[PDB]
Order: sequence, then C-alpha cells, then structure tokens
Amino acid sequence: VSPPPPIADEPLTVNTGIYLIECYSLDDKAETFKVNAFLSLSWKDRRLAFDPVRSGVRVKTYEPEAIWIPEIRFVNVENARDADVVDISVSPDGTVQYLERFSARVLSPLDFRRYPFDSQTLHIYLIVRSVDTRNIVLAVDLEKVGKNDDVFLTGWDIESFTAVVKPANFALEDRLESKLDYQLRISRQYFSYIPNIILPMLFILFISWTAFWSTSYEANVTLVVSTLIAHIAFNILVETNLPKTPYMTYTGAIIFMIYLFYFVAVIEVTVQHYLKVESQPARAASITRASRIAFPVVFLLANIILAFLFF
Amino acid sequence: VSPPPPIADEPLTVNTGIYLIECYSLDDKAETFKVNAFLSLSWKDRRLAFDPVRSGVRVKTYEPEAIWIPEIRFVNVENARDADVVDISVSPDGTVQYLERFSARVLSPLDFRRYPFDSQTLHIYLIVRSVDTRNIVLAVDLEKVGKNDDVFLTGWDIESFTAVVKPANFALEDRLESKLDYQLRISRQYFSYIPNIILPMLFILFISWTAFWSTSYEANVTLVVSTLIAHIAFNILVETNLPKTPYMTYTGAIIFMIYLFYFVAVIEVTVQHYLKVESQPARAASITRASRIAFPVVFLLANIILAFLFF
Amino acid sequence: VSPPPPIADEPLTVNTGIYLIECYSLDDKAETFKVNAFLSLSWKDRRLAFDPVRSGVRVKTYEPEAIWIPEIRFVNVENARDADVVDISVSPDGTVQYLERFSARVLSPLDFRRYPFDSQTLHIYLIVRSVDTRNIVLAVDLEKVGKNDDVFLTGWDIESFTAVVKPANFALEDRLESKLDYQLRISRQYFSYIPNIILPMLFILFISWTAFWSTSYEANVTLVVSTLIAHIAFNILVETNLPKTPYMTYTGAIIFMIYLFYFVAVIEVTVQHYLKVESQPARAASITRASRIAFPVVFLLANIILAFLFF
Amino acid sequence: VSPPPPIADEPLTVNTGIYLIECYSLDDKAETFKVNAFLSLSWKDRRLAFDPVRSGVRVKTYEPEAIWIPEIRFVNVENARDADVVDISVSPDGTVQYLERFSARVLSPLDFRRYPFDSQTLHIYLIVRSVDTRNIVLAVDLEKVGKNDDVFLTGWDIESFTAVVKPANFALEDRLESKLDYQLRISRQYFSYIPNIILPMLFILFISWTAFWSTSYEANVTLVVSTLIAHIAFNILVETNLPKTPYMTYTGAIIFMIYLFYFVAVIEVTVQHYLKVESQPARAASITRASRIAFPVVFLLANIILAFLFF
Amino acid sequence: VSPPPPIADEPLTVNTGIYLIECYSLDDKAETFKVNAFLSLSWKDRRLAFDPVRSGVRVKTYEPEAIWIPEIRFVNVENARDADVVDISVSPDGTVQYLERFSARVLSPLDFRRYPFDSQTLHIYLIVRSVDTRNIVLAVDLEKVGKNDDVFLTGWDIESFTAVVKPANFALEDRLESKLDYQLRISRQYFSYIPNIILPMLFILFISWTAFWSTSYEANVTLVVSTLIAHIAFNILVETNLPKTPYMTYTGAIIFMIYLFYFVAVIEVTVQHYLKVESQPARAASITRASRIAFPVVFLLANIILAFLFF
Ligand SMILES: CCCCCCCCCCCC(=O)OC[C@H](COP(=O)(O)OCC[N+](C)(C)C)OC(=O)CCCCCCCCCCC
Ligand SMILES: CCCCCCCCCCCC(=O)OC[C@H](COP(=O)(O)OCC[N+](C)(C)C)OC(=O)CCCCCCCCCCC
Ligand SMILES: CCCCCCCCCCCC(=O)OC[C@H](COP(=O)(O)OCC[N+](C)(C)C)OC(=O)CCCCCCCCCCC
Ligand SMILES: CCCCCCCCCCCC(=O)OC[C@H](COP(=O)(O)OCC[N+](C)(C)C)OC(=O)CCCCCCCCCCC
Ligand SMILES: CCCCCCCCCCCC(=O)OC[C@H](COP(=O)(O)OCC[N+](C)(C)C)OC(=O)CCCCCCCCCCC
Ligand SMILES: [Cl-]
Ligand SMILES: [Cl-]
Ligand SMILES: [Cl-]
Ligand SMILES: [Cl-]
Ligand SMILES: [Cl-]
Ligand SMILES: [Cl-]
Ligand SMILES: [Cl-]
Ligand code: NA
Ligand code: NA
Ligand code: NA
Ligand code: NA
Ligand code: NA
Ligand code: NA
Repeated sequence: VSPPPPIADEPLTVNTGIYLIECYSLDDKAETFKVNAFLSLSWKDRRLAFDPVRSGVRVKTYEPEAIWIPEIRFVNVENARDADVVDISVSPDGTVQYLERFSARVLSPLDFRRYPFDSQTLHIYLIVRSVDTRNIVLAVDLEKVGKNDDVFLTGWDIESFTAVVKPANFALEDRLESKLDYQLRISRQYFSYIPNIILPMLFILFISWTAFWSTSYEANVTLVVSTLIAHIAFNILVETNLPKTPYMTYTGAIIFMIYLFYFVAVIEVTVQHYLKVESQPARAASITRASRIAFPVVFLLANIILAFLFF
Repeated sequence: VSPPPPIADEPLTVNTGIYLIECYSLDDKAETFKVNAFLSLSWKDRRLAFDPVRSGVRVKTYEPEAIWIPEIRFVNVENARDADVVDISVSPDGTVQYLERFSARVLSPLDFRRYPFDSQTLHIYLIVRSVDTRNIVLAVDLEKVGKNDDVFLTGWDIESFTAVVKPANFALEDRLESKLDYQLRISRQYFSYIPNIILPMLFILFISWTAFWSTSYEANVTLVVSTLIAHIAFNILVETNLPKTPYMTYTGAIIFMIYLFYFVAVIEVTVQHYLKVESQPARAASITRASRIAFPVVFLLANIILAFLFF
Repeated sequence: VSPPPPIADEPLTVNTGIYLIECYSLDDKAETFKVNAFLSLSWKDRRLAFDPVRSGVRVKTYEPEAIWIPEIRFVNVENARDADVVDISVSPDGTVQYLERFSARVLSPLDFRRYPFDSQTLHIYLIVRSVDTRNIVLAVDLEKVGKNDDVFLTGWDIESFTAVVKPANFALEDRLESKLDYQLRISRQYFSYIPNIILPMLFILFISWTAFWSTSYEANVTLVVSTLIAHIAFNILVETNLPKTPYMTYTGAIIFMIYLFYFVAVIEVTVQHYLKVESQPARAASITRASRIAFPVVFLLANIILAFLFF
Repeated sequence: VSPPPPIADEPLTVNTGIYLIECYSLDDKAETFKVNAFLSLSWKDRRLAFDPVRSGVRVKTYEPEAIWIPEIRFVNVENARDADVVDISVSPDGTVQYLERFSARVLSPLDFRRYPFDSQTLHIYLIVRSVDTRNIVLAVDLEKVGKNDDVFLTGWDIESFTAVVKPANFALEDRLESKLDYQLRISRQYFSYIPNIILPMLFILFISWTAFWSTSYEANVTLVVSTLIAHIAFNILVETNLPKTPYMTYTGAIIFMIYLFYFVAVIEVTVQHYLKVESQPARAASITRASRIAFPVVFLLANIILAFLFF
Repeated sequence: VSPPPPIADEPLTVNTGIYLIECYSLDDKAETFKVNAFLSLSWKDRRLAFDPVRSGVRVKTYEPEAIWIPEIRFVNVENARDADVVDISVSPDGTVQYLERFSARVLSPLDFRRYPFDSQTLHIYLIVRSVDTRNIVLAVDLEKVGKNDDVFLTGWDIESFTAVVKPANFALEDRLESKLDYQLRISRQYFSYIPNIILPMLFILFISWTAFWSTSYEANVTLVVSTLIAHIAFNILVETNLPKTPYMTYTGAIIFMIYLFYFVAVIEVTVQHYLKVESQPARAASITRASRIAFPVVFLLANIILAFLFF
C-alpha cells in the first residue's frame, strides 16, 4: 500500500502512547534498562472510511499486511524492538487505532555525580521518518501514556512517566524526522549502601584511629595497614558496580579522601616511633594527643565541605 | 477469521490450564525464574459445529491459521513466550481444545526479609484483551492445572501450584482485560547456608573473643583485626548473592550487628593496653573479666531479639 | 496430512535412536549439559506403500511437509531443540526412515554427595503425545543408538550411552504419553582437585600445627589466624564451583571439619599463653606436647570415618 | 532478478553512506564495539525507469524481494548484521535509493601501548563481491556519512567519523571485491584511572618507604609485605580489564617496575636488621639514610624515562 | 530436486574450500573458537549442462531452491552454522560453483601440557552424508583454501591454515559419510605471562627466603606466611583461566612445587626458633646457613628437571 494522501498540504499526524507493563534490569555499568510495554498508534486514512448505517458495524478489524502502517522506531535501543501486534481497529471516518506489545533494551545515560543518593531521567525516544509522498509528524495522546501500578525497578523508586508533547522535527539525510521524548523519572534506593558499604568503611577508619591511644609501633603499623587493605577492598567493590566516569562521584570522593587520612595516620605513627627512639617521648605525646582531636575534626569538616559541593 | 458471535450478549469464556514440565534458574538478584510448561485453552465456537453421524468422525483437527484463536499473553514475562502448538481438537458442538508447550522467563518479586529462611509465592499472570465485537474473559479448568512430580527448582522446595479461580477484570487503554493469577509456592533450602556461611562467621567471631584471655596487645590487635577482615569477606560474599533491598534482611541484620561487636572488642583491647601502660592493670583486669561474660551474653540476647523481630 | 490409520486397533510404534556427535558444557551449578546429536525416527505408513518392480526404484525421498511426521519432543530441555532434517526415506511397504540433526540444552539433576570423586547418570527423555485418532508409542532401535568415539566432555570420562528399551506409558491431561529414557553415564576426572585444592588446603593446615612447637604467642596467633583466612579462601573457591545442596558433599564435610581443627588450635594457643603468664609453663608444656600427637591423629581418624560414611 | 546491465563496459557503482545512531559497549578484552546505524545505498537500474505522467506517481516504493539489490556485507563483524529496511525509493530514470537501519558487533584491533592514555581508530569495512555478468565497485556519498550529536561511547571521547573515499579493489577467489574503510576515531577518558588505580598504588608504595625511618625489623617486614600484597591486588585488578598483549603497556610497565622497588626495599630492610644484630648499626644507618633519598629519586627518574619511551 | 545420477557407479565428488575472514574468541576453558569464513563448493550436475552459442550466456546463475545442493555440515560445532549464500554459478558442462559466507562456534580440544608456552592444532571438520540414490565424497580445492592477511586471534600467533586432502570415509547408521579435516595451527603469545604471573610469583618466593638471614621468629613467620598467601592468590588466578585437566600443566607443576618450598621453609623457620629457645643457636646457625644455599640450588635443579620433562 502507500501513505494516505493529504486533503491539501498538511503533514500526517501519528498520535502515540506508551504504557509500561514491566521495567527491569537497570544496569549501571552498561547504562541500559529493559522495558516491556504497549505502543499505541493513531492516524487518519480516508481510503478506509465506511458508512456505519450501511455496513451495520461501528468498527472494522484489519491485519497489518492489509493496510498502510507508519514505520515507527526507537532511537535509543540496542537492537530493533521485539513487537507483537495486539489489535488494529478502524472507525467509520477512517481513524486507525493500532496497538502492539513490545520489549526492548534501552540505552540511556546516567549521571553518577551524587551516587548512591542519585536520581535519574531515563529517556525512550520515539521516531518516524517522512516519505517522498508525505511529511509524517508525531504527537502524544496523553490518555494512552502511563504505567501499570505494579511496575517495580529493583533498587529504584519510580516517580513519573510523562512525555514531552512537542516533537523535535528535524532534517536528516534530506528527509524530515519527527522525534518524541518519553521520560521515566527514577530515584535510587540508597538504603542498603548504609549497612553494607558506608558504615563498614567508617568502622575500619575509626579502628585505625585507636593507634592514637597506643605507643606500640608494631601494633600501630598492624592497625593502620590492615584497615587500609580493607578500605582498598571496599574501593574495588564499589568501582565494580560503577562505570568509569570523566568526573568524581560523591562516594568516589569520600573513598579517595579516606586514603589521605590513612596516609597521614601512617606518617603520625612513624613520627611518634621515631621521636620515642630518639628519646623525645614528651614531644611524640603532644603530636599523638593533638591527632586524637585533629583526625575526627578534619574528617567531619572535610565531609561537610564534600556534602556541600555535591548536594 | 474473527471472534465467535454471542448466542445473546454473554462474554466469551476461555478456559485455561497450566501444567508445569520444568522449573529452573530462580535468580535471586534478577528476581526471575524460567519455566517450561503446557498451556491448555478451551472455548466454544458454534461456527465450527458439525454432525458426527454425517461427517463420520467424533473430533476434527485444525491448524492454528484455519480458525480463530484468542490472543493469550503473559503479563510478567521478559519477552513473549516461545510457544509450539501441540494440538487443536474440535468436538461436534464446536468446543475447541487447544494445547501448546511453551518456555518463558518470568519476572516475580521476592521478599528477602527472612533470607535464607524465606518462602516465596511466585506468580504467572495470564491475560486476554477484549475486542470491539465481544468481551473476552478467562477461567480456570482445575483438572488442567498441575505439575510433573520430577519438577525440581535447585535450592528450593516446591509446595504447591494453584490458580486464583476468579479473574481480575479491568480497563486498560479503553478495552476490558481479563487477568488470572497462577501461584507457585516455594520455600528456600536453608541447609547449605549453615556449614558455608553462618558457622564459619560464628567461629571467626568467637576466635576474636580469645583476646579477652590475653594481655598481649600486639596479639590482640592481630586477633580482632584479622577476624574482622574475614567477616568483611563473608559480608561481601553474601551481598553478591542478593539484590539491594530497601529493608534489612535477617542475615544482613546479623552481619551488620557483628561489626558493632568487632568495634567494641577493638575499644576493649585498646582500653586494656592503655591502662596497663598507665600502671593500672588491676582495673584493666576487671574490664577484661567482665568482657569474657558480657560479649557472649549480649550476643545471645541481641540474637534472640533479632530472631523475634524477624520470625 | 493426519496419522496413518490402524490395520485394526494397535498403537502406532515409532522406533527411535539418538547418536551423539558432541557433548559439551556440563555446568555443575545450573545442572545442565549441551548436546549435538542425530535423532532417528521410524514408523509404518501404508498410504505411502508402492511397487518396486513397477516404480523401478527401491526408495522414495520426501520433504517433511509432504507427509505425516510424529511430534516428538524432549521432556528435560530448556527450550525446544534446534533441529535440521537430514533425510526422509520411504521403502516399498511404507516404512518411513526419518533423520534429523539437533542441538539442545538439557536439564538433568546431579548428585554431589561424593564430589569431586562423583559419577553421574545424565538423562535425555524422549516423548510423544497420542492423538484423538490414534495411540502413539515409542520404542528403541538399538542399531541407531550410540556416540561418536571423539565425543569428549571436558573434566569428565564418558562410560556409556544406552536407552532403557521399555517406555513409560502414562496419562497426562486425558491423553496417552509415551516416554523413553536415554542414559549417559559419566565419571568426574578428580585429578586436578588434588594439586589445586586438596593438597594446598592440607599444607596450610599442617603449617598451623607448627604452633605446637612454639612458645611465642604472637607468632602462634599469626600462624593459626593467617592459615585460617587462607582456608576461608579455599572454602569460598570451592562453593563457587558448586550449587547449594540440601545435603553435605564429601569435600564440604572435610572443609567444614577443618574449621573445628583451626578453632581448637586457637583454644590450645590461648590456653598455652594463659598458663605461661600465670607461671605454669610445665603444665602448658604437657598440653602442647599432647597436641603434637592428638591433632594429626584425630585428623587421620576423622578422615577415615568421613571416607567410610561417604564411600 | 540479476544485476543491471552496463550501457557499455563500465563497472556498476554502488554509492554508500553510514550514519551512526548509537555506539556502545567498547569491550577492551574482546576488542569489539557495538554499533546501531543507518546504511544508505544508491545505484542506477535502467530496467526500473518509468514515466511519471503514465504511472501517476513521481517516485516508486518497492519491497526488497521485488527488485535487484547489491549483496553488501561488513568484513569485520562477528555475525551478519541485524538489518531492517526503512525505504527503497526509485526515481523515473531508475536511480534506486536504499535505506536500512542495522545493528552489529564489530571486531576492531586496539593498541594498548599507552593505556590508559590511549587513542584508537576503529574500523567498519564495507564490502561487495563482483558477479559473472558484472564488476561491482563501491563509492562514498559524503553527504550521507555522519553521526548523531548524542552518540556517546561510555569511557571514551568521540573525535571523528569519516570514510576513506577510495575503495580497496582486489581479487579474492577469482572475483573482484570492492572494500571501503569507515573510520571512527576515539580517545580514552583516563580521568577515573587517577583516583581509582594510579594514586592508591602510589600511596601504598610511599607507605612502604616509611620503613626507612624505622629500626623495628618486625614492623618493617609488616610494612613492606602488606603493601606488596595490596600492589598485587591492583596488578590483578588492572589485568582483568585488559587482554593479554605481546608487548608492554605503559601501566603494565609502571606496575612491573614497582615490584622491583618492593623487592629492593625488602633487601634493604633485611640488610639493616642483619647489621644491627651483628653490632654494626652505624653502617645500617648509612644505608637507611641513603635509601630515604635514593628510593624516591630513582623512582622519579625511572618514571621520567618510562614516560619518555612511551609518549 | 534429487542428486545428479551416476554415469556408472562412481561417487559424486564435492570439491570444498574454506577461506577465513575472521578468527576470534579462543576460549581456553570452553575449548572453543569463533570463525567467520567463506565456504566454497563445486560439483558436476550434467542435467544443468547447456549450449553457450544457443543460450547466448557463458554462465548461469541460480537460486538455491531451484537446484540440487549437497547438505554439507560441520562435525565439531555447537549449533549449525549461520550461513548466507553469496553465489551459485553454473558453467556450460554443468559444473556448479557454490559460495556461502558463514559464522560458527567450533569445539576443538586443546592440549595444555606446556601452557603458557603451548601450540595448538585447531580443527574444522567438514562432512557430507550419502543418499540412497548416490554415494557422496568430499575433496579439497587447494586454490580455494586460505585466510585473509589481517586475520588475528588475540593472544595467539597464526602459523598456517591447511586441509588434509584425503577424506575420512566411514559408515554411520548404514550410510557412507565423507569427512575433511581443515587445520588451523596456532602458537600462544606467552609474553604477558612473564611480567604478570611468572616474575611476581618468583619475587614473592625469593622474599620468603630472606627469612634465612633473620633470627626473628615473629618476622620470619610473617615473611613466609604472607608470601604463601600471595602464592595462593596467583594459583587461584591461574586456575580461573584454565579448564580442569586430567594431567599436570607446566605452570601447574611449578605452582604446585613452590608450595613444597614454602612448606619446607616453615619447617626450617620452626626448627631454627626451637633450637634457639633450647639454647642451641650454633646448630640453628648451621641449618640456616645451609638453607641459604640449598633453597635456591634445589629450586634451580628442580626447574631444570621440570623444563626437561615438559619440553
Ligand atoms: C609527600 C609528603 C611528605 C611527608 C613528610 C612528613 C614529615 C613531617 C616531619 C615531622 C616533624 C617532627 O616533629 O619530627 C621530624 C623527625 C626528625 O626529628 P628530629 O629533628 O631528629 O628531632 C628534633 C631534635 N631537635 C632537638 C634538634 C629539635 O623526622 C621524622 O619523624 C621522620 C618521619 C617522616 C617520614 C615520612 C616518610 C614518607 C615517605 C614518602 C616520600 C615521598
Ligand atoms: C565512637 C565511640 C567512642 C569510644 C570511646 C570509648 C570510651 C572508653 C573510656 C575508657 C574508660 C576507662 O576505664 O579509662 C579511661 C582511659 C583514661 O584512663 P585514665 O582515666 O586516664 O586513668 C585514671 C588515673 N588515676 C586514677 C590515677 C587518676 O581512656 C582510654 O583508655 C583511651 C582509650 C579509648 C580510645 C578509643 C578510641 C576510639 C576512636 C574512634 C573515634 C570516632
Ligand atoms: C565453645 C567452646 C569453648 C571452649 C573452652 C575451652 C576450655 C579450656 C580450659 C582449659 C583448662 C586449663 O588447664 O586451664 C584453664 C585456665 C585457668 O587456669 P587456672 O585454673 O586459672 O590455673 C590453676 C591455678 N592453681 C592450680 C594454682 C589453682 O584458663 C584458660 O586457660 C582460659 C583460656 C581459654 C579461653 C577460651 C575462650 C573462647 C571464647 C569463646 C566463647 C564462645
Ligand atoms: C637476587 C638478588 C640478591 C641480592 C643480594 C644482596 C646483597 C646485599 C649486600 C649489601 C652490602 C652489605 O653491607 O651487607 C651484606 C651482609 C654481609 O655483611 P658483613 O660481611 O657481615 O659485614 C662486614 C663485616 N666485617 C667488616 C666484619 C667483615 O649480608 C646481609 O646483609 C644479608 C642480607 C641479604 C640477603 C638477601 C637474600 C635474598 C634472597 C633471594 C635469592 C635469589
Ligand atoms: C609432613 C612432614 C613432617 C616434618 C618434620 C621434619 C622434622 C625435622 C627435625 C629436625 C632435626 C633437628 O635438628 O632438630 C630436632 C628438634 C628436636 O631437637 P632435640 O633433640 O630436642 O635437641 C637436642 C637436645 N640435646 C642435645 C640436649 C639432646 O625438633 C624440632 O625442631 C621440631 C620442629 C619441627 C616441627 C614440624 C611440624 C610440622 C607438622 C606436620 C605434622 C603432620
Ligand atoms: Cl525499534
Ligand atoms: Cl506471552
Ligand atoms: Cl524438543
Ligand atoms: Cl553484514
Ligand atoms: Cl553446520
Ligand atoms: Cl566403515
Ligand atoms: Cl552408503
Ligand atoms: Na502495512
Ligand atoms: Na604482626
Ligand atoms: Na487464528
Ligand atoms: Na509433515
Ligand atoms: Na532482491
Ligand atoms: Na536445493
């Protein structure tokens, strides 16, 4: 078949909607998420008009091969969607109602700056390319945009699923292209990061600071070096959950900063021992007593500064 | 073809059944399981009625393209099911008997609160969408619901496979949708968690408590810090088997609590050494002797409280 | 087409065979294995009989769509097999000879009780469902059962590939079902477990026992705790190669038992130090000297008991 | 169909273009990247020429099976591309305009010599094989070569996407083959390697050098051995992100060199202790004081030499 | 269609060739490699002979469904190859020239005895099964066997790609089967194993031997136990890259042997301490001084013996 012809010189308007049935597998490293959803399409084809009184039916059903259907695609998908047509309904004035159920793997960039206390705006870009015979333009039918109440994205809270109603119409390779932006707003469930990463990392750091109440060099070296190794393990664990970024993340900044605290603690432990061996313990004692206050204080202030810069 | 027309104005009833052939790959992190099963369908199509005496046959066989078949889907699947039609049988009054064998990857949420002593209710949601010409509604044929005796789900015990007989009828995108809930009740085989995670974690903790029978600071620091690192390793091992949850799991709560015991043990070991160096060993000895009882007692009471809150 | 009609009221016999071309990817955790094989089928269809003298040919060739073929399936496969038809030959009396080459992923439970010195019986279950017009029953053509000499399953020795010649005929959803059991007997190549897991695990344990020839508490704590951590690493390594079982495996039992030896060694090291500090070294020396014999002796006896219970 | 015949002796020119829609999953170990793109093709088929006045349309649309289409393939892809035809447009003189959207996994070798400060030239090779009746040759339509502004390759900066306009025409198996080279120039975002690998590795190394301000052998052995183990962990982490190369990478060279510094530091710590026990501390003190300067100086010079040899 | 009939009792010869376009993903653990290649086939079908003068064409082109094509398969593939037909050419005497491009995952056993200084012979087995009407036999057209100059197999050097010209003809299920052996000779790039595994493993071993220049038991235990743990880490790293073998590999033998050196070093360190505590240091000093020479000497001799047995 070929596209419906214009009454005059108007573009063909294709009304769209996406209804989310499942959202799963938000992969942070790949910056992808999987979706299973209804895609609804609506347009006018006057060649399909009929008389209700005469035909004795308010609606006709067609198979996809029998009529013209716009080639709708997703911009930001790995591979073309897996689609199954559910229904095609034609009303007497030639208004087509198309419904498919599809699944796809979507590429959408994530901003990790405030990880694990981050929020994201996932995008699903709908697109249509114009044909020689006619310009095709997309619109949003808001009554056919939504999500099922049970849609859960493990490790995330789903805030809203809306569409930017005005398309981005632009030229690509001498044809018009009409693009819509469907936006899925989500926020990370930071809860588990507290007992599993943040608090264990703070406990080992505070354990290293017990060295400031000890004159045993051998024990101090064991305290600071062992805890540092445990800190390295947490640093490695965290970076396996995340892609490499051309910026610092909030957690990355704290993790990095804690290395400086371990480094300065080793210097203090070394300086303390060196003075004692040199028969200057009163001086070592001044440095050690100051360290007992300076370490937790500088750690608290540095964290207030970091929280301020990031939030 | 198109749907069978009503004798009057009754909905079309599609009777369903699921017979489980295989259940495998319950993935805790993804909250998925794979299934291989029979789907049986039954409905009345009077246009297919025939005379047995005349035709000389009690049953007719058809191919799926020759007749009308309801578009049955699963709600909570990653991709549409892989289905192969096994048989279509039509009796003289036009009763169709449909049988397919399918495989699918099912999304079903898991409650990890009592992990690894948890039970789950897996769901398989069957669905059909109504057409303009007719409301289509699902029912359960209980004689065609079951599972093969050999179905094993590795790491789990299978309790029951039943269906909620009344469908959930509701409107979605201006059509009626009829949804059935097939429920697979399972309970986790907690056995291996005992020798592999729980007991080793208790042994290292009890080893750290030997420090309460030692005056050697250097040895004490080695005992408590080394065992803490081993505890971190078990914490990391456990969290790799589990998704991130917006709540505490029973194992997660014990693991987290044990960190506090390691932390207080380091404080005690530090306080003991500090007093001895200050020439107050009699006092250090009072704190150490009290710790020998306080640590195991507070550990037992805290575990009784946790078990009570979770079970 | 439809099934060949009975001369009287006999079931249709479908003769089967499986010839293994490749066996690969025995996955212990998933309890699966991949197979690539010939499936041979044979049955009588009298409607296809012809005269050899008249037709001037001993055999006719058909394409699968031209004739009736039984719907043969595998019970214990993840997804339906990937099949390609190789040949269909019809002899003058209407005997059909069918040959396909297929690949499949097979689910088959493994018994890990004697791991890594275990043997297994893998199963491939062939099945056919009877039709309304005729009962279909399976049989084994032993001349068409075997395996190629080069079939290798990495990490395993292949003993035999046989079929249980009598089918399991039973009712499932009001039709007869005919099931055959093809059995692939294999035994694990335990060799590499010796230099890679078993001996290293014994070496570190024996290294911990050097503490029974040392009065240095600090050194003893370092010896027993460090080796225990290495033992934890081997425990974790082993459990990553295995699924979770509702029973103890032989290796699992030894690994678990070794923890008790580490635990008692820490107690001995603690008791030794405590007595020396209390000015009772003669007594500490009695416990230490007894431990030098008791530890290796109790370890040898406990291993004889375990080997007896498992083998 | 078969290829359009020559007016007189000339090869058939197929004009090509690639417009990149998505670039993702640059896998360093596999030396692959995934691409989603438009492929545009243009050629003259005079057998498809038509009269606009007669046919009643100015352009004709066809399906791929209705006309002759050149067999265009990619050289360096794992499997044949997943392609969906978007449009086939024929103008009155028989000029065909072909447009498909495809996705593919591309093999392209990477040079890791300057990792993680490396740049790469990824290739997509387009190819066509000549037929008996006609030589087919490829060209670039520069107006149809480009990339969307949002194309992001996580962990990389995209510099340019251009084509080498002259094809490589050559004989393979007695036929002409026409090959085009599309080049995607990228540079690695080295940023995250600094806080995550490089600085932590320098901190632990500098911590080992505190041993040059200590006379405690026991503490020195703990300092140098513990930090060496942490260095091994970083070496292992880095090599998991990279393939095995028959040459040294810049990071690999620094990592390897640091082992020599740990080795010499152990020798120094051993020599120091040996002299002190032999009652030669004045001499040990000379070696230790020299080491305080020699270690950081030789480390700085060796790094200047390495940076010079690699950049 | 059906096979070309014999002039007189001679088998049909199918000439073959394989031209390698890409070799990738040699997976050591799975013993697989991926290939992308041309498969060329040639045979005589006299029923397709034509007169060039009469027909006015020197060559005819066909589609695969229009003529008889031999069912060529690969023996040692996971799944059937992904093939696309490029060209079918028929010359006037009825000589068919067939060309396809395919991709496949190939199973080929690897000999790890001399890992990582090993060479391998990968096999691609081509096969054809005879039909009732005709015996079919394979041959090699050497002019159509080759590889593109750019074919690279990451981590390997490609030496040669040749075919064993004489087929292996044998009976399987009462038909003749004709099998060709295409051989891809490769040698491992051992380079990176030196700086990444071999040298680090030697450095830690030599570090443990510093204990022979120390009288400090506590420091000695730290030196030998810490390095042993690092050795365990390298053993685990190496075994993750390799399948389990029923024989010792060269690297495996060195790794295993090094454990014995660590074990004897612990005995020496224990014996040294025991004698010193017993007031027999002169004797301890004799054992320690002998160990300084014995350890490196026995290590050198044992490595010469191992290299001799393996190479
Ligand atoms: C990149 C960061 C560099 C870190 C440098 C930190 C030095 C701080 C000086 C402390 C002042 C003090 O109080 O002690 C300084 C003492 C010297 O003491 P003295 O002069 O002999 O005693 C006083 C005698 N009267 C009576 C004459 C006054 O030296 C030390 O303790 C040595 C320990 C520092 C070693 C850290 C090494 C890290 C290696 C990294 C190389 C890249
Ligand atoms: C986050 C939780 C913080 C933990 C604090 C624990 C308090 C324990 C008080 C001990 C009571 C006691 O028995 O002794 C108090 C002693 C001081 O002894 P004295 O009073 O000087 O002697 C009396 C002399 N006459 C009788 C002759 C006059 O202090 C200590 O041993 C210091 C060791 C504890 C340090 C723990 C460091 C933790 C770092 C983490 C920072 C975020
Ligand atoms: C879950 C299992 C727990 C295992 C307990 C092992 C008991 C061994 C007793 C040895 C008998 C002996 O000979 O010495 C017992 C000695 C006391 O010696 P005394 O009696 O004071 O001296 C005699 C003086 N006269 C003769 C002059 C009168 O105390 C110890 O050495 C204590 C060290 C062991 C502590 C282990 C703590 C583990 C914490 C884990 C908590 C769950
Ligand atoms: C593969 C690299 C091997 C490295 C060899 C390093 C040589 C050290 C020379 C320093 C100069 C010095 O001053 O000390 C050298 C001293 C001997 O001194 P002395 O003769 O007793 O002193 C003078 C006394 N008079 C004046 C009375 C005569 O021995 C040591 O400290 C021993 C420690 C080094 C052991 C390292 C073991 C490495 C094992 C690895 C096996 C492959
Ligand atoms: C699996 C392999 C087992 C390894 C055993 C090797 C023993 C070497 C003997 C050295 C000869 C020597 O010179 O010293 C022998 C000394 C005893 O000396 P003495 O007679 O009391 O002294 C002389 C006194 N006069 C002169 C006054 C008479 O014993 C030791 O130091 C003991 C330390 C070795 C313990 C190793 C434990 C490993 C546990 C594994 C158990 C399965
Ligand atoms: Cl799409
Ligand atoms: Cl479905
Ligand atoms: Cl099947
Ligand atoms: Cl392609
Ligand atoms: Cl194949
Ligand atoms: Cl034979
Ligand atoms: Cl034959
Ligand atoms: Na259409
Ligand atoms: Na220590
Ligand atoms: Na139908
Ligand atoms: Na058929
Ligand atoms: Na075509
Ligand atoms: Na054919």
